[PDB]
Amino acid sequence: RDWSSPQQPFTIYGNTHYVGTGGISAVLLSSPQGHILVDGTTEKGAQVVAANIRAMGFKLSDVKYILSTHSHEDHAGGISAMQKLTGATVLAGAANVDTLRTGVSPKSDPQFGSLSNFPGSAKVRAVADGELVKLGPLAVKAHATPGHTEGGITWTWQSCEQGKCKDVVFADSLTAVSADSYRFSDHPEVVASLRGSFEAVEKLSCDIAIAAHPEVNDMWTRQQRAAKEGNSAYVDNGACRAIAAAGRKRLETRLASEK
Ligand SMILES: C[C@@H]1[C@H]([C@H](C(=O)O)[C@@H](C)O)N=C(C(=O)O)[C@H]1S[C@@H]1CN[C@H](C(=O)N(C)C)C1
Ligand code: NA
Ligand code: NA
Ligand code: NA
Ligand code: NA
Ligand code: NA
Ligand code: NA
Ligand code: NA
Ligand code: NA
Ligand code: NA
Ligand code: NA
Ligand SMILES: [Zn+2]
Ligand SMILES: [Zn+2]
Repeated sequence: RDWSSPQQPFTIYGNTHYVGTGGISAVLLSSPQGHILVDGTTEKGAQVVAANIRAMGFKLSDVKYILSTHSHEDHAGGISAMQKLTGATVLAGAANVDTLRTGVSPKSDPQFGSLSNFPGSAKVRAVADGELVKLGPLAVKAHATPGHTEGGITWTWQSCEQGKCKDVVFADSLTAVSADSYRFSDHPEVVASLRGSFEAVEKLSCDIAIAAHPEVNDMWTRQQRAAKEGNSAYVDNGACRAIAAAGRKRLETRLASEK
């Protein structure tokens, strides 16, 4: 379950399909009028993602949007390649747009000094908090969830099976991690951002959460359960509350260690 590892794709619920690697989530939200891809994994992982979308029966050329959670190599490293293979437009939080274009995270990132650059993407555009991304019958809402990066977005939609619908959340990372030289206690905008994001995420309507690092919401344990119990295994309307609580815990542990 390395970041670039192959992973057989699978449907989580309705038109929501996992197409990521063994280590990094990516989701295809499908329709007859074309598809939305959330995240690209790594540069090497783009070849996995692309094969996975085809394995689920879909054409790359029908992927119209690529939505970015945030602009680090593990989630975004494959976006450029995917953008070239699909022709899609890439959508991201305002403050991450320049990072996706260049593949270089800025000094405001707590991990600056320890991040690896990744390929820059074409066709990157900003979305605002609350904004809807529409494609045919698809409707995906952007929620600003800054802190791990300034432009982090958590994306939400509804998927249905014969009219039984669930609220699905692709949860951006909420983790306070840094370079050795970085003190969170000196950076109030990042701390405030993280706290506001924990609050936003724990309030989301959230039947199925797919975390950017899938194991954050126990994806693989859930998939193993689904073999027997079906896709109810992915459903847990407390999962966004749990991702938020873990984020909060990680930040409070860190602030205490900095005293
Ligand atoms: C530092 C991490 C990782 C990246 C990394 O491993 O370098 C970094 C670029 O940000 N990505 C991260 C993120 O939260 O998006 C964070 S924490 C994440 C949650 N549990 C994962 C883990 O512990 N693994 C060994 C896979 C990593
Ligand atoms: Na694969
Ligand atoms: Na489908
Ligand atoms: Na994993
Ligand atoms: Na590109
Ligand atoms: Na974003
Ligand atoms: Na950024
Ligand atoms: Na661009
Ligand atoms: Na961080
Ligand atoms: Na259930
Ligand atoms: Na978390
Ligand atoms: Zn990251
Ligand atoms: Zn990550």
